[PDB]
Amino acid sequence: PQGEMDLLDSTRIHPEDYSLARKMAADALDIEDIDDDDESAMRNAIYEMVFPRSPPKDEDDLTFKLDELILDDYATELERKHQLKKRSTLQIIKEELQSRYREI
Amino acid sequence: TGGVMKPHRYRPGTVALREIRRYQKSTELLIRKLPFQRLVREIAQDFKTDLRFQSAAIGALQEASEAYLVGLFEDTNLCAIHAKRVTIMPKDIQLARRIRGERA
Amino acid sequence: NIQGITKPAIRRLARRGGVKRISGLIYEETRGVLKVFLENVIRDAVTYTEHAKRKTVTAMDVVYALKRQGRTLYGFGG
Amino acid sequence: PADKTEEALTTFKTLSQNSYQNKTLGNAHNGRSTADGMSCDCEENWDTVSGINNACGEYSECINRLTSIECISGTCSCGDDCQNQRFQKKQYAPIAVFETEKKGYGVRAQADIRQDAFIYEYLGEVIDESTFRKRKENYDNQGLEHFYFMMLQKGEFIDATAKGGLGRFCNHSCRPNAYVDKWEVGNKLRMGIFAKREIYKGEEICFDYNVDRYGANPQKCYCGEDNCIGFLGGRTQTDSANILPVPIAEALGSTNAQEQRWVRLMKEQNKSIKASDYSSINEDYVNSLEMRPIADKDEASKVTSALLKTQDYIILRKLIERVSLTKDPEVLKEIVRLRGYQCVANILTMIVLDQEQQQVDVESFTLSVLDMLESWPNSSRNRISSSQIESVLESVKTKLKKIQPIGKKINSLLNSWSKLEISYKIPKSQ
Ligand SMILES: Nc1ncnc2c1ncn2[C@@H]1O[C@H](CSCC[C@H](N)C(=O)O)[C@@H](O)[C@H]1O
Ligand SMILES: [Zn+2]
Ligand SMILES: [Zn+2]
Ligand SMILES: [Zn+2]
Repeated sequence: PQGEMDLLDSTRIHPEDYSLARKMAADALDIEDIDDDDESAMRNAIYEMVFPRSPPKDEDDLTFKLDELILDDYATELERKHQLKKRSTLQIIKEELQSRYREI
Repeated sequence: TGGVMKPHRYRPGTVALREIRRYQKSTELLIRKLPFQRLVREIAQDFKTDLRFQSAAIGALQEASEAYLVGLFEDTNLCAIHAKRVTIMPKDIQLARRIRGERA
Repeated sequence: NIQGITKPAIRRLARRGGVKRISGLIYEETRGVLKVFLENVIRDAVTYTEHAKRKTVTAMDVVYALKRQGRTLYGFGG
Repeated sequence: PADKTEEALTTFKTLSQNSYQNKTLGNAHNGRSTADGMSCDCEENWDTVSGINNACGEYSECINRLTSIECISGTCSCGDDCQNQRFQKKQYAPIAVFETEKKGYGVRAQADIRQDAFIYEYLGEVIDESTFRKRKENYDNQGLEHFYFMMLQKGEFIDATAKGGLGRFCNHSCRPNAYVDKWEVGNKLRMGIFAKREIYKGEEICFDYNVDRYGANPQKCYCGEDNCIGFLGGRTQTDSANILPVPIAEALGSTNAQEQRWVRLMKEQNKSIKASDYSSINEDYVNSLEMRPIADKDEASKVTSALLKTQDYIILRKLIERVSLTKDPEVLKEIVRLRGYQCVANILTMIVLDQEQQQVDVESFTLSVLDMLESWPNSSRNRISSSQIESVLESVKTKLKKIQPIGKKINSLLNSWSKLEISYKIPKSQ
C-alpha cells in the first residue's frame, strides 16, 4: 500500500482530491486511530477497502460500506472549514471507488 | 527433562581405518572429472592452443595420474612408518621422489 | 585451476594408499608433483600429436607417451 | 541395598532387541546397502575340547572388531559363532538393579568385569525426529523427570521410555566407569555400553550422558563425583536466558546480554535468583537495568504490549522513565496510534487509585509520569477520546488533593489538552 504506484491513479479522481478520497475510505471503515495528517494510515485504509485480504460472503470488496456515509454533512463541514464546494466531488469519488473507470 | 544423550565422537583413526577399507575395496575415480579436465586444458594451453582433447584421452590421463599418486602415497607411507611416525610430511614425499629417481 | 584438485579428493587419494594421518602442508606438495607429472605427459602427447599432423589429441598419443615413460597403461586400445 | 530387578522390570515392556518405527530407519551407511560386506580375514580357531570358535577375540587382530563392526555369519571368513558376535548373541554382562539414595533405580555389576568388555546393549524403539518431538512433548506434559532418549544418528533417535532394556536405568556420572559406543551389525546400527576400566562386583555402572537439552532447563547432578559440574548438560544455562518475558524485557531496553549479565554477576557469586518464572517480578533486576531512549516503532509496540500485560509497579516505573528519556516524535506518534494514553490510564489507576504502595512513592511515580504526558505532541482531542484519561486525571487529583504539585500539574495538563479541537468524523447512516 505504501508503494510508488497508487490505487486512485486508475480512477477519474483528480490528484488534489486523493487525500479526500482516502479520508472517505478511512472513515467508511470505522477506523478511529486515524489522524488526517497520517497519509500512511490513509493509504492502508483505502488499500484494505478496495483490495481487502479477506472479503465477506458474496462481496468482492469493502466498497459497499461507502453507502452508509453521510456525504452531505461532510460537504457542509468542508465548505465551513476550507470554503470548498465539493458536494458533487464526493459523489464522483464514491462512484469511482465502487467501480474504477466505468464505461460512461 | 526432555533432553537427548549424545553418542559422542569416534576416536581419531577409527573412521580413518573404515574409510581406508572402503576406498581400498572400491575402484571409482577419486578426482572430480571437470576440474581435472580444466587443469589438463590449462597445462596444454601453454604449448599450442586450438588443441581438442578427446574424452578417452582425458580419462586415460586421469587413470595414469591417480595410479601415480596412489603409488607415491604408498611409498611415502613406507617412509613415514620407517621414521616411527604415522603422519606423512612433505620431507617424506621429497625423499620418496629422490630415491625413485624422479627428483635429481 | 590447480586449486580444483580439492582437499577431500587428495585426502581420498592418500587414503587409498593406506595413509592414516595427513599433514596440513602436504597438499601443496601433492599439487606440485601432480602438476609436474601431468606437464611431462601432456608435453609428450602434444608433440606426438604435432608430428601426426592432427589438431586433436587422441587417447593413443597419451598411451604412447605413458608407455614411452615406462608407465604402460592397459585398457585404452594399447 | 535390596535387589529391585523384577520390580524395575515390571515398570516397562522388556525388549530382547531394538524395535523399528520403519525399516528405513537405523540402517547402516544411511541405508546404502554395502553388498560387499566387510569380511574379516580371520581364520576360524575351533577349540576341539569345547567346540567353541575362538576367532575374532579380544587379543586377535580382527579388523572388524577394531573398527567397531560385528562379524555376520555366512559372510565372514571367521565362520559362525566367532568371538565378535556380542550384540547378536546377546551375551550381556551380569547386572542387578538397586535403589539409590537420590537417583532412583541404578545398575550394578553382579561380577568383576574386564577392561573394554561389552556390558549391555542399550535397547529401545528407533524413531524419527518428528516422532521424537511428539513423544518429548507428551512426556514433558506428563511431568517425567527422567531422560529416556539417545541419538542413534542425525535425525534418528532411540526411545527407552515404554520399551527397552536394563540399560535405561544407568545413571550419569561425571567421572564414569562405563561408556556408550556405536557399532555396526550387518546393515544396522547398534548402541552398546562397554566397560571403560576394570569394575569390581557391587559397583554401580554409570556412563556420561552428554545431554543435549534441546532448550530444556538444567537438571542438577547428584552423582557425588568430585569433578562434578553440578548440572546435567554441556550447555551453560542457569537462569542467564530470561528473567522477564521477551516483549517486556525488550520494552525495558534489556536484551539477551543484559539478562545474562545480572544472573552471571549474582547467581555465580552466592546470591539467590529464582528459577525461570514470569509470574513473580524481581524488582532488583528492573531497578538495576540500564535505560536508553527508544527510536524504533517495533520497540514502541513492545512497550505498549508490556503496558497492557505487566502489572508490576517497578517495571512500569522504569518503562515510564525510559519514555522520559525517549524524545523521538515518530515513536510518540506510534504510541498515540497504539493508544498509549489508554494504557497509561490503567497504569495510573492501579498505582494511585488502588493502593499497594506508599503515598510518597506514588507521588514520585505520578510526578515521573505527568512529564511525558505534558511533553508529547498532541493536535486533537480525538487522541484523548480513545482513552478519556482526563477522567482518570480528575479522579487522581481529587483523591490526592493534599499533594498540590500533582494537582497543579494536572491543571496545566487539562488546560493544555482542552485547547485542542476534535478531529471531524463523518457521520454514518442509521
Ligand atoms: N547422578 C544423578 N543425580 C540425580 N539424577 C540423576 C543422576 N543421574 C541420572 N539421573 C536422572 O535419571 C535420569 C535417567 S533414566 C535413569 C533411571 C531412572 N532415573 C530411574 O531411577 O528409574 C536422568 O534424566 C536424570 O534425571
Ligand atoms: Zn574377524
Ligand atoms: Zn568374526
Ligand atoms: Zn555430576
